[PDB]
Amino acid sequence: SMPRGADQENMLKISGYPGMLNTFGIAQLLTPYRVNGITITGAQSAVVALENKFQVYQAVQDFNGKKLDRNHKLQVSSLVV
Amino acid sequence: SMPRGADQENMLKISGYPGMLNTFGIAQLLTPYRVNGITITGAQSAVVALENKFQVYQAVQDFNGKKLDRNHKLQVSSLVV
Ligand SMILES: [Cl-]
Ligand SMILES: [Cl-]
Repeated sequence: SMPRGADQENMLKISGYPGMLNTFGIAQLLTPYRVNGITITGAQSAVVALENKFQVYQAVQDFNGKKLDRNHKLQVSSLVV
Repeated sequence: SMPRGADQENMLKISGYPGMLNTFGIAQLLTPYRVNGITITGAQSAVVALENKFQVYQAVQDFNGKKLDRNHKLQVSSLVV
């Protein structure tokens, strides 16, 4: 799942993807960002460890509000805020 | 990690990617195929569990020989011959 000794500044919160995705599929959703761990927190929500805070900020810009289909829209935010 | 009850007929062998990829990055290589598990077998090799034999066959067609950069090209095959 998640590396035990991670820093919260590298973490991304992501929700709204289709519940069918497993943890590998969540990493696939975020290609090409390096993903170091994923914790599933809900039916359609997870926390994802990226490389550093610059990756987190760019991932937020790239994916937040993105429409996946008619019934799914991504909510993406930095864990540390 | 790799589920214990997985069948080798649903599995592919993948090698030649940059050794700096982790298990999540190997799944990202294979987007959008559903990945159910991954076992690292070497510095630049792994075994990946897909959904069924059709996915294994199409993943081989799609990814075998793919050039990632000047020094890296993928070798992809069915685990069982
Ligand atoms: Cl996907
Ligand atoms: Cl949720």
